[PDB]
Amino acid sequence: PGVLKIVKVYLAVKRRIQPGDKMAGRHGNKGVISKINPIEDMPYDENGTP
Amino acid sequence: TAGTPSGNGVDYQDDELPVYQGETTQSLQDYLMWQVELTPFTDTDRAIATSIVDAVDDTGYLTIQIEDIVDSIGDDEIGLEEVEAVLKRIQRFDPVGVAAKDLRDCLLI
Amino acid sequence: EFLKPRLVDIEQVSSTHAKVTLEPLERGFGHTLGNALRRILLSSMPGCAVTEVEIDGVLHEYSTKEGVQEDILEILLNLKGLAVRVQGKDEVILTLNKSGIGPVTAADITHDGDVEIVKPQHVICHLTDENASISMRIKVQRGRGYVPASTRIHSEEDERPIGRLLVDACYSPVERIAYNVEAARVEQRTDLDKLVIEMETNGTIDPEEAIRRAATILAEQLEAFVDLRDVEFDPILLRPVDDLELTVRSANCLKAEAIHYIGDLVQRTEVELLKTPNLGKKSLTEIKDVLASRGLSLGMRLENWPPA
Repeated sequence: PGVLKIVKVYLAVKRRIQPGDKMAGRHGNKGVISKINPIEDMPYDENGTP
Repeated sequence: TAGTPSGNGVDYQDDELPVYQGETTQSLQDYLMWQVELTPFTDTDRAIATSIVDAVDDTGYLTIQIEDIVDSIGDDEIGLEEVEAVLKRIQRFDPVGVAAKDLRDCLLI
Repeated sequence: EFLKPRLVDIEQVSSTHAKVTLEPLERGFGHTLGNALRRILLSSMPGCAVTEVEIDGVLHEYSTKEGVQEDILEILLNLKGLAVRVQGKDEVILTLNKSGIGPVTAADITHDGDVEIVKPQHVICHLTDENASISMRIKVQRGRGYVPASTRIHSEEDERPIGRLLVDACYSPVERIAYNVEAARVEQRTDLDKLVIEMETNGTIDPEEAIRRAATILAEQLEAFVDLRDVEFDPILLRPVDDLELTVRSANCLKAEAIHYIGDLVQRTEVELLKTPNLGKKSLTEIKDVLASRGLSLGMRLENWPPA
């Protein structure tokens, strides 16, 4: 009885991974990211795949 | 009811014995006092500033006359020349043109 | 005194896979050169990648188009992997327009002046309805590394219309690199090594050109090591004091009290300034009245003072 018009607005955003985020497997092993390392700094095998 | 609104914003103080407590709000006069407290003013200048900002209406205009402000001070050596300078300093605060005697002064500032 | 490596036996297994060989190397130089080249190539290699896409009827990435199977988000994800080459330009615009039935690939992208699609079978969309049309304009820019679409703020200096879809840019043609050190076939020398570099790209950049670019970057970086050696702001202030339109009586007093700028005026307190000769109670208030008109209250505290 009191209201006259209603407007509803939706906003969508993309959340990317960052050091603060939390990540965990399904064996009870959890943790937080400490650093986002560049590709050439990570260990690689004899095939060059990091 | 074809369309129903979502619940409006509301809350109540919890885990606190005096329930609902309160919440302070910042008004025009409070903001003007906060700005006044952070500028170099003498004690007489501070008193004049408080007296003139107490008279600021909701719209931002002065309701009382300047001569009436001088009479309100009720002290010597606080003639209209000093209160004019203090008011002109006060006018140039964050809402530029606040505490204006009339429309002409507001547009001029 | 030291033997020098020479690029010999450059070989290309496939469009992406390739091998580069450097025959003569000394005892320990092989691993140093290999790791330096790998790091330079994986870190900083120039390339061109899609920067933003503008589709005909869509407005945002989280919408749908009637007649296409995928969402606009998956369209952008597919376009992110497009591999192109551009000569002489850094801001080419690739227009695409296709209608009908079946998947659409990079083959039907309109033939630009100097634009080469290394892989013309890259599927970017699927059309399902007979009377359905798609038409987009793809901007391709040349860059060096990974640039997210959120970090760039300078693009907001000019207003961008509703409908321009910003995608991330990778700019790196090099995807995988390995290297090995093998014994050289030179028998006259005591013991020499050989370097074989294997690289996997998207077909945008030549192997030899990549090696030359990496070596030039390394040499330009090393050039610095060969010679070490090495062993009052607001415009309202700093104005002439004769801008306040003061009385004649205060004009003489300010000169005697060594006040010549607006800035030095605002650093005097009321208690000591009143002690100055022949100021006057009513005349001092006019100095405060005028300075109040500029918003500079008397008694401000600055740090430094240049002569001007």
